[PDB]
Amino acid sequence: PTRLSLEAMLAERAMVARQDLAGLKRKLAGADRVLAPQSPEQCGRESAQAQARSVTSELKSAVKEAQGLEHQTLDFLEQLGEYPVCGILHGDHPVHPSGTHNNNGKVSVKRQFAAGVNTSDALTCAFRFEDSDLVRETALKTTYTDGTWAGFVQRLKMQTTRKCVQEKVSRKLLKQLFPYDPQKLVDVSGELSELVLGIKTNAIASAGPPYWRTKRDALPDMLDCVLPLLYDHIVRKDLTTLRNKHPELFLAECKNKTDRYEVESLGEKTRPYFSHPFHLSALVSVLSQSFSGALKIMTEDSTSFNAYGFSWTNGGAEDLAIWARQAGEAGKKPPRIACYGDDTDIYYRKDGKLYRICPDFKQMDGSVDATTIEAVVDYVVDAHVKQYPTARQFWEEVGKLWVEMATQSPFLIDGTKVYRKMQKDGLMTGVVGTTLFDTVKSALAYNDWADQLMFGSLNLLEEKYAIEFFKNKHGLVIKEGTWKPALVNEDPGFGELWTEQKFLGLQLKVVRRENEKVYVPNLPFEDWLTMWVTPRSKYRSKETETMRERTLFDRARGLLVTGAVFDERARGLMGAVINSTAPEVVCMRVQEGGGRGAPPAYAFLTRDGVFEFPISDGYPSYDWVVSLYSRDHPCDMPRVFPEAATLIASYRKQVMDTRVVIK
Amino acid sequence: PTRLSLEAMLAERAMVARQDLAGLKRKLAGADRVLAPQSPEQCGRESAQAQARSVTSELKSAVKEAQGLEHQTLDFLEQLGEYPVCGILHGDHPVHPSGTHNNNGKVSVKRQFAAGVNTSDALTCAFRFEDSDLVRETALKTTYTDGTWAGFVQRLKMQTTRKCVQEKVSRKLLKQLFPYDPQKLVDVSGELSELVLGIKTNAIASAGPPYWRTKRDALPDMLDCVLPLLYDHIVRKDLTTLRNKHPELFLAECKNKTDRYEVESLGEKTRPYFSHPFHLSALVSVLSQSFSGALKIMTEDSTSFNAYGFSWTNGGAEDLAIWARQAGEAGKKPPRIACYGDDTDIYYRKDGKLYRICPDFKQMDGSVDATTIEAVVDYVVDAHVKQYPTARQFWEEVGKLWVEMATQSPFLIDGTKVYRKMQKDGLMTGVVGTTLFDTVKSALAYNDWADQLMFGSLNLLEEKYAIEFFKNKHGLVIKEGTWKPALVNEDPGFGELWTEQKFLGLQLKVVRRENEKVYVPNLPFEDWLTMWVTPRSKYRSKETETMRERTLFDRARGLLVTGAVFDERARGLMGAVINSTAPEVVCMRVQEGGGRGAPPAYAFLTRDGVFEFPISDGYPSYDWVVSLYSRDHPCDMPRVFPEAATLIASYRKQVMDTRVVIKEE
Ligand SMILES: Nc1ccn([C@@H]2O[C@H](COP(=O)(O)OP(=O)(O)O)[C@@H](O)[C@H]2O)c(=O)n1
Ligand SMILES: [Mg+2]
Repeated sequence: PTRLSLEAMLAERAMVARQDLAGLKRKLAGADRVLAPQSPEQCGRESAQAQARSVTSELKSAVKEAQGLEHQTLDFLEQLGEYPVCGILHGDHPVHPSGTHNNNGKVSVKRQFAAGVNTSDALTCAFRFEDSDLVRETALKTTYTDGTWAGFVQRLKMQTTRKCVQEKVSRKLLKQLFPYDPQKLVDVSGELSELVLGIKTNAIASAGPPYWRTKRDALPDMLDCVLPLLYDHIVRKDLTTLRNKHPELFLAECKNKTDRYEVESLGEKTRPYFSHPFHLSALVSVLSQSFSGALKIMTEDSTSFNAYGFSWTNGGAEDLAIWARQAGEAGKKPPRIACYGDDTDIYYRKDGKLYRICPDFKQMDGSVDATTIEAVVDYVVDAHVKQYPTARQFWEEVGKLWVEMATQSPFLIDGTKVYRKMQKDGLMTGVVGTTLFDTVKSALAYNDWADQLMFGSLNLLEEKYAIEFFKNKHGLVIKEGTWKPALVNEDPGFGELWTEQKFLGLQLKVVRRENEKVYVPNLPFEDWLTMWVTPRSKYRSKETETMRERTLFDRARGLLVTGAVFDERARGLMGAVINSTAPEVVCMRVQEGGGRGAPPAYAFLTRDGVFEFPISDGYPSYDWVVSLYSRDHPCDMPRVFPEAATLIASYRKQVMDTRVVIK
Repeated sequence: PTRLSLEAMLAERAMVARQDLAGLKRKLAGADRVLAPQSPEQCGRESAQAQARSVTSELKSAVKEAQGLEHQTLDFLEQLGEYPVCGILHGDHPVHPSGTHNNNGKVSVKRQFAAGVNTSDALTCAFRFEDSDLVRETALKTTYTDGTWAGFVQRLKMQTTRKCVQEKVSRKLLKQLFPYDPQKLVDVSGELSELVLGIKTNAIASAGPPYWRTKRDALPDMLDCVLPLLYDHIVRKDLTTLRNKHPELFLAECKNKTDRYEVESLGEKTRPYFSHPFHLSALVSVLSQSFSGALKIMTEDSTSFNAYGFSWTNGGAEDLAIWARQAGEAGKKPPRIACYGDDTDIYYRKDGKLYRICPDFKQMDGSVDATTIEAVVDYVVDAHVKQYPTARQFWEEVGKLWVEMATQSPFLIDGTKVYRKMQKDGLMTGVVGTTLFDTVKSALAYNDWADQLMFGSLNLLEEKYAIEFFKNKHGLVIKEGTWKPALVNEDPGFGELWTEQKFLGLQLKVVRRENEKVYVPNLPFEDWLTMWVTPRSKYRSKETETMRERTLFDRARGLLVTGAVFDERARGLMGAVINSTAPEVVCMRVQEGGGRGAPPAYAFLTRDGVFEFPISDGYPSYDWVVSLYSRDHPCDMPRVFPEAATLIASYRKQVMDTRVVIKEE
């Protein structure tokens, strides 16, 4: 009665069974389970939940108090009046949706500073399986929050009013500092629709004005309607008329960044960023994503100061060490300098011994000068038009929009008043290319620093003079106490640190794989703990209990992979979270990671940023994680339930031989 | 902000959009629509539904009257007492689920003779777009129904108690009449699990006793638990113990077939068929489906009597005519005879003129003798063991089970009494291999018929003598009036028939593509209309209006492809239905046909039975359908809404050139 094969029927059956949680629960009941090493229970279920709730309650009160503080005026910004709501229609609807972001015909926004913090689930697990005092102390220092009005304005003022230093910079110099492979550059002489369709972005991010919807929601309006209109005014050299008639098409929104913040500085520090119109960001992203994909990193070309694109897995961690060891004596041979946005790793030798410095810039975007920004854009544009000269003029026009977006877009903050940064200097954080602008500004300053070493100014190795130098000569503010050269353990033993310092937020450690040294990332337990108990997620009451339980599992898998497996205490905690995850939650069909489970939040595991788990019901063993970082002696990801496939299929193959003798 | 490309974002958006009927309806609002040829509306919505309800009401009352008829006794069967409910456990549960098919510990069933018929939607369309009197009369003749107790027992008695003639048949004769390709036989000397996982069946069919669930539900119980138990007793030559301990494992169920039945004979005719245990049918299916996949058909080998596997598309229809024309003068050269189950196409020449016969066998399964059945099994088993001798003993044992299933399975009918056919003769309809057993029995009889022509008995060309011959010499009953030779139009012009007769339920017709003849299937309007107004589905209250409207759309496509597009009137009716289908229903994401829309009901378009529409939102135009039947590659299926995709995506590409000179230097 041919309709489908039994093989196919069995598969269909199994795919449907992973969606029946009641059935999974039954079928996995006595299943053999592989248990992670885990910390012992420290208190009972109710106590863990009460301790977490007490902490959350205190943080909520701290946020509410800080949110109640008056903020300073916005008088440090230029004020431009009000913008009319865009009236452009795309078929049956306006591109600016009716009855939203509209105050009597004028574009409007409202800043959200909510009282709610992150959820208690992760913190409950922490109290359940770790030291009460340490958990409590750790959890009280940081919280995931909207921040505050006062802190928002304070930080906005700092990065829009700082006195900058114009860099001395040319194509020739940027070529030396940021070599790239021209063959990897996108053919921007291709047709524009196709180029823009190739850029990647966050589907649920704001599309900005005039759309006031997510990017995936606003994507047809942008592509089908606004983009060709923008294109027509570009090529007719008539952007002025478009700007004047439809100012919302060039308007940005200045927003408070919801983030992990130190509780004690909530009233002084909330980070601003800018959200630009989708058509502008997507157009410019054609150049910016093409360039970043073509950039060499330091470990590939030792003349390069670029670490933007560096990642830890597949030898990456060890690549850093090998590259760094080539650092020479200060004043004689080149140091090793790695820039990624506002993060830097500096190596030099004094009397033969390797030293490492990992300084912080204070609010770096405030120090990014207009000359650097224009030179970066010129560098990126010229790289493409050198390789693809027939599209030179179009992309040079795009370059001008890019500079504008990075330095001078008008923006809303709260209500209808439109603002503009008083000076071209200062980078408008969140503009496309933010990372590259930061990276370049950092490298230019540090390249000059290295030049001064060779000039014989060795006192620039010392915090006092280094800080003065970066301030007076580059307008950069290095945080006092963060210029602290440390002796490098150049060939660490098993379990030993490279140094105690962080780069890209992680320490470098050596661990054992058989008799091989494997270089891996690492953190102190307290830092894993802070991340764990402050998930970047607000309390969603639409979230089922199953979803919450599955989130804990995925986040634990994520932290382990990021290197929490290499700290006993974090390993034991993530292990307890995983072991306490129900069989049906482990094995259910999940949506994130394309059915493979939510990828780790940490962004620099792989260069393309996309880490994917092999299976949604695997757990990160030490052996498996180690193999992710080695250049390789790989292995599969171990399943939590080795027999899950057949318990779920209700079928275990028995060999039945048709060739038997019966007689 | 890297997460996914705008291109992938677009695509994801558009897959979402096709599931949002409100949005599809709005976006397709004033879209350009390509219309199929249609018959014009003949009455309003309300008028159509009213007349449809009128007919439906009359059918239900006719069905209820026929179902109230007392049925004759089942004394004609052997009675075997009652069977104990199977207690075999598969892990955490019994393979025979608790509280089902269990009367005080004995296996039980209840026959369903429900009063409801098919739904009225399609009939409403018929009334909306066609002649009132003709639609009413057509729709009253036939109804989709469970049948009756009275008709069911009457047809069961006929099928189980007929005097059969034992065929004279050897492997040599079957090799002649049923050649096959030995290299196309599955390697049955491979591991059994893999063999069984390769057979194909209907996921929602009953798995039979002891499962009492659908085959997809019962599948792990069958595969993981019962099958190896069966295997083990087979190889230990110990089936007797298994049978005696667990008799539900060999029990069948005798069922009434829900089908299209003639109203006036409802009380005398309801087809029985048998539902065997899943482990049994699956095991035997390894041989049976391997063999049917290896068989040659008539048009591949002119010695072959076999049409089992013939299909109409891709030149099939013309292959039949090409094969048929080779028929020679009766008594001097061989006829052309094609058998498919109980369906037969016969050609011979008389004074050089080609003639065609298309007779009907009455209740053929009652005439299939045990000798024929054992010869077919032996033939199929031998075919495999000659090619794969290392598994000879296992499969000969399966062959014994197969014969038992085909002739002697004990079975339930209604309640707990277990029955069995008294004589071995008579085929238990629905057993795996039913079609082949039927095909071989018929072929053996027509082969003998042909020889008698060659021996000089030319009076066997006439119904009176033919009917007598098939009765007396083969135990087969040819329906009076259906043996009527017809002059074949050997090379029909455009729009002309081959003859008016049917084979596999369809006529053969020639139509024009450009200026070439293409051979196609065809029916008169009335036969299409009968099929249209009697869908093979019950009234389910679970079904939404969207689902019902879509079904109409899909069934109209199905009939067009089957050949209704080649009859102007039926074409017009299907087109009217298709054109009156709402844009959102036409364009929505559909689950059937793997997303391309429910395939046609008709089972012999392709040899594998599977036909797949290219797209779910296209319609079957004359040009597209005619290309399915010619050997030329099928042209595109035309979209109902050529701009649906760009309209749904809300995006139409514009070329924007990056190489423009913006400023003269
Ligand atoms: N009705 C439900 C309930 C839970 N879930 C699962 O809940 C999980 C969400 O938790 P997660 O750890 O992966 O990620 P986030 O919720 O932290 O973003 C997904 O894997 C979903 O498959 C679901 O998909 N549908
Ligand atoms: Mg366009």
